[PDB]
Amino acid sequence: GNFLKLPDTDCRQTPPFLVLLVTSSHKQLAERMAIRQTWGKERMVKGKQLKTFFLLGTTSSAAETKEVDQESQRHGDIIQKDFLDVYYNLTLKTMMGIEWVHRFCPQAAFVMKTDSDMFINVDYLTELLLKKNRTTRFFTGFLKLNEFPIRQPFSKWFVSKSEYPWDRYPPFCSGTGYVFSGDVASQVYNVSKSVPYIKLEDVFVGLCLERLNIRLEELHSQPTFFPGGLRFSVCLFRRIVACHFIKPRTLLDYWQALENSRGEDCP
Ligand SMILES: CC(=O)N[C@@H]1[C@@H](O[C@@H]2O[C@H](CO)[C@@H](O)[C@H](O)[C@H]2NC(C)=O)[C@@H](O)[C@@H](CO)O[C@H]1O
Ligand SMILES: *[C@@H]1O[C@H](CO)[C@@H](O[C@@H]2O[C@H](CO)[C@@H](O)[C@H](O)[C@H]2NC(C)=O)[C@H](O)[C@H]1NC(C)=O
Ligand SMILES: O=c1ccn([C@@H]2O[C@H](COP(=O)(O)OP(=O)(O)O)[C@@H](O)[C@H]2O)c(=O)[nH]1
Ligand SMILES: *[C@@H]1O[C@H](CO[C@H]2O[C@@H](C)[C@@H](O)[C@@H](O)[C@@H]2O)[C@@H](O)[C@H](O)[C@H]1NC(C)=O
Ligand SMILES: [Mn+2]
Repeated sequence: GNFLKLPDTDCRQTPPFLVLLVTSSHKQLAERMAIRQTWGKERMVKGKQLKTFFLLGTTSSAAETKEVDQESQRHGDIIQKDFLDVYYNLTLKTMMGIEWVHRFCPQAAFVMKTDSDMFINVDYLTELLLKKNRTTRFFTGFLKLNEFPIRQPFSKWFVSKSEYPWDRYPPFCSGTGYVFSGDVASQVYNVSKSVPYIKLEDVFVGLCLERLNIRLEELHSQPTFFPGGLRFSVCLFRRIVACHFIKPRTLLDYWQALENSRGEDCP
């Protein structure tokens, strides 16, 4: 599969319950370290195995190349393929992660693709997953159902009519963080080359899911995914799965708050 870097794991021996695939550019070492020290820390969560890997492509920069080589050597948690790691190549990065699950970890019960500027509550996510009784053809997150392509030319998410010629996007979930049953990875990988490419990764996955007839589902009766970010509170963060707009310093502070208050009660 032309993988330059592969994590040392055997999902056949110990099938992980939840695999986290984290998107980050080469320069965001601070983000990756904050994640490795917080929600990315591997552990058993109610007796279920959590694994964490970082998706990276390549860069022309020789300095960044060497630092990332040393990072893979020291941590062994990087999935890499030879593609120019840039904002408009995020679809390739996501498809790399899905490919990895298909080729090396089809046994994962659940997989979460996430960004780096995020807070993830794996404890609460694990709890809501064990209650969903949804183990196949499952896909959830912040549902985006009647989205219109952004035609504002200088917008970060701008797509021309050539890049995406229709008025509305298919159903999809925010790329900030989304979760799917491990089987979905093999199906998406299979249909990927037959689906119209788009540079927005979360839309593309939505295209694949629609071609597969996989319907999006809300994970819980209450919102748990917050692409818009949130006012922080220990009690709120104990009852959510994901929150965006969180920088590394802020992530460490929030993790410390949750540890400092662990064993207090909440309304
Ligand atoms: C922060 C936010 O919610 N932004 C809204 C935006 O969401 C983006 O839509 C893109 C497709 O147009 C998608 O590829 C991005 O991943 C997604 N961003 C996030 C953070 O989820 C759209 O909903 C537009 C529609 O007007 O509104 C934005 O403000
Ligand atoms: C996404 O990554 C691919 C693969 O690295 C890029 O394609 C290469 O781009 C370089 C530009 O210097 C060319 O020399 C190669 O011939 C290209 N090869 C392939 C495999 O197509 C592509 O440009 C990247 N996309 C973006 C948006 O930059
Ligand atoms: O070359 C790049 C640029 C960005 N990202 C990651 O992709 C996600 C989207 O980037 P950003 O946070 O800027 O996007 P937005 O939230 O605006 O969609 C983040 O996790 C970035 O770390 C990446 O892996 N490679
Ligand atoms: C998830 O299942 C829980 C376990 O019990 C049920 O098992 C199913 C097979 C069901 O048909 C009954 O046999 C049992 O009640 C159940 O307690 C939860 O309510 C289920 N949750 C959801 C999301 O429906
Ligand atoms: Mn972000």
